[PDB]
Amino acid sequence: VTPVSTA
Amino acid sequence: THADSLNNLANIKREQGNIEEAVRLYRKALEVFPEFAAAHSNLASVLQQQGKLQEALMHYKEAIRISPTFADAYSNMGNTLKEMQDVQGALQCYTRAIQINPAFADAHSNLASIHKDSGNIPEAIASYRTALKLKPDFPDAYCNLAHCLQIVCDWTDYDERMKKLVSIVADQLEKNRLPSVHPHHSMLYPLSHGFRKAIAERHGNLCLDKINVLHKPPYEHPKDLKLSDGRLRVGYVSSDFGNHPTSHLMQSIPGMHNPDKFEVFCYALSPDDGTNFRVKVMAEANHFIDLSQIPCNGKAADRIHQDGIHILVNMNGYTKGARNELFALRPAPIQAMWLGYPGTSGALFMDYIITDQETSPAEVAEQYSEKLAYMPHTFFIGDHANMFPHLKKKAVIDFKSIYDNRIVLNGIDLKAFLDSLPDVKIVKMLNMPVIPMNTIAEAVIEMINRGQIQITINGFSISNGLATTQINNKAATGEEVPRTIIVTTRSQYGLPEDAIVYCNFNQLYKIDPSTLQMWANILKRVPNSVLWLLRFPAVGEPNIQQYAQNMGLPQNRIIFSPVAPKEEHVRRGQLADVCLDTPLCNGHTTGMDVLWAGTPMVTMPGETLASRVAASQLTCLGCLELIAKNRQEYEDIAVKLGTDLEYLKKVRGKVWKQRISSPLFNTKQYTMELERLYLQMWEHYAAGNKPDHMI
Ligand SMILES: CC(=O)N[C@@H]1[C@@H](O)[C@H](O)[C@@H](CO)S[C@@H]1OP(=O)(O)OP(=O)(O)OC[C@H]1O[C@@H](n2ccc(=O)[nH]c2=O)[C@H](O)[C@@H]1O
Repeated sequence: VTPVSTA
Repeated sequence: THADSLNNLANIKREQGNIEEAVRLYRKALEVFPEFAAAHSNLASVLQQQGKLQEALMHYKEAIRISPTFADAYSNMGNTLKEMQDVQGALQCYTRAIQINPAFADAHSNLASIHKDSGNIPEAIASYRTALKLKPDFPDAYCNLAHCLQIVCDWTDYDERMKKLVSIVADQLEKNRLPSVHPHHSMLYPLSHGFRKAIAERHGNLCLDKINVLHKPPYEHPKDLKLSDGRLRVGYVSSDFGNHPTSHLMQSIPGMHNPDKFEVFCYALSPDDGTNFRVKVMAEANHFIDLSQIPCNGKAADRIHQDGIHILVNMNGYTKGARNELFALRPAPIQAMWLGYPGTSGALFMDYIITDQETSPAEVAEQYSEKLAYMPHTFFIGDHANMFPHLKKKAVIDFKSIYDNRIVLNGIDLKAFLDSLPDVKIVKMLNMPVIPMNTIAEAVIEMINRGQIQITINGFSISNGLATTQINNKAATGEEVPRTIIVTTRSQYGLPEDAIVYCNFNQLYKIDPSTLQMWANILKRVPNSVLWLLRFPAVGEPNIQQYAQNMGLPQNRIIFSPVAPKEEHVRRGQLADVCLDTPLCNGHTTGMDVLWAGTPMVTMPGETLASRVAASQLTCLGCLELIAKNRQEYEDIAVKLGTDLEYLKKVRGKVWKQRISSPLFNTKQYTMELERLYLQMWEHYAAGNKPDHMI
């Protein structure tokens, strides 16, 4: 999994 | 009817944000009438809002025991279970509520959102459409649907969707209701600045409402640094001390702080994920506190206050994992937004936003609730020099008669390997070693062609760049520096050996119709060339390919690769010629990534913080020629880099060198400038004044 900025 | 009026009052006190009063009224309703299913359910919902998830669950069940077919109770219970990480329980509840009443729009909407969260966008879209079919006036579902369509680049009826989103927000703001557009997404839509700010403000407000139940008196704040031995106590608050972009950007900062003048506290809102990112911040911060262990925001805020923090730094904004309740309680005299959230909080409880002249020009101070606090170069930073030092230098293999980006080698021990080789030539750019096409060069190309994991040459470990997780999975994630020499090639990704590669490695949601039209224009002007995009997510690919086919581009002009592990993603950008930035929302982390590989990035800054970050990066880098003031300019710049090959070589050489010689990736310099800014913020307030722009 690739973590990202999310709401 | 006595019980009803209590309940109805409670419902309205809740609509108002008067949570404590709502709770009391529901309890009184149940004392008056214990078998009142609706009151149990409503009470459950407000207990849930306050984090009392077990108690809520108990009332939802009592409500269902009283009324077995209360679909609404199941639907809301499902949300409680989802909040508790019990996805299976949540699905069981939602699907039970839909079985009970298939026309229940809210349940369909809740189901859609767990589909979305789980990575099933097509099913999420389908359930949001069912919801909107059942109830066409349903703002939350319309806007959530809009975001799903954005993610997959579904631009069916785009312009009408956009103004539909604007009117929905206008109406909700008119009526003082919570806007269905999440603040974080507000940059993607053509809303006014007042609307963007307002959306953020109203979301900030939910935090203020939640903390008033606690009734805390204001906190009293240090006026000097006497009890901290002359040290400014700075508190970094984040849910992203772990494997997350934030840590990939700033993990070195805490430990570079000057302990003679600063005392650093990191407050984590996440539990330890076991990664080296978390290990490093824990090790290097003067103090590390795991607030994920202290879920009551009252007790957590007290801790911050006793620690004596002068400047509390909000690294989440409105992102997943935030606990802005902590900042609502103002446990410190200066509270600042930094790095993690590319927008305004719209909230009173934040004093500054750390940014820069290029990112947030003084003229646009209107757009932010916070005062502007300018770093001198860019507010952006990246840990690339520490994480990927094996990319500081590169060599190539001259497959024919010379390219910098067809077959690339990188490694901490690359110099020693090259020195073991008979006929290496050195091209001055400082320099790029070239391995000629000999038996050695052939063995390497054969490992790649055959998809083999690694080989040995002259005792050196030579690794296939596609196989890093098999060789050292901590090196793939960026947690360790690779200890082998890695080979990276255009052939590995089906990229053409003999044409220009334009790339963009952002999530597909940042792309919009105008943007893809620019890219298509650029590609038509540069025959041969390709655009290199990611399956981020894969189901976006045929949408992009279709809209491009309709713009007159044959299919082979756009090449998709999978999302890669962190190190490979950064390394493989060396294969591109040029990066075409997304004007709607730029590469932020992604921009730093591409620049570290030496890849020039063409951008067009816009009217939101998020659309101007790349231009700030490039300014700090010293490559103003890559910043477009309009679409024609963006296309011209980009076509120039793909046709004027000596200019391309010049501009690449400049990025390649300036990634080291400029401030952009210099974490020590950044930290020291950040420290000046922190002291300015401190004087101004110690001198009794209050927040004002700093430039
Ligand atoms: C819009 C937005 O929120 N922006 C945020 C910034 O404003 C904040 O400063 C940052 C705050 O921590 S993060 C964020 O920066 P962004 O450019 O938007 O990237 P995003 O959040 O989608 O992540 C993509 C990741 O996938 C990694 N990535 C990407 C491709 C790949 O193949 N592999 C891979 O590991 C990349 O290395 C990335 O790590």
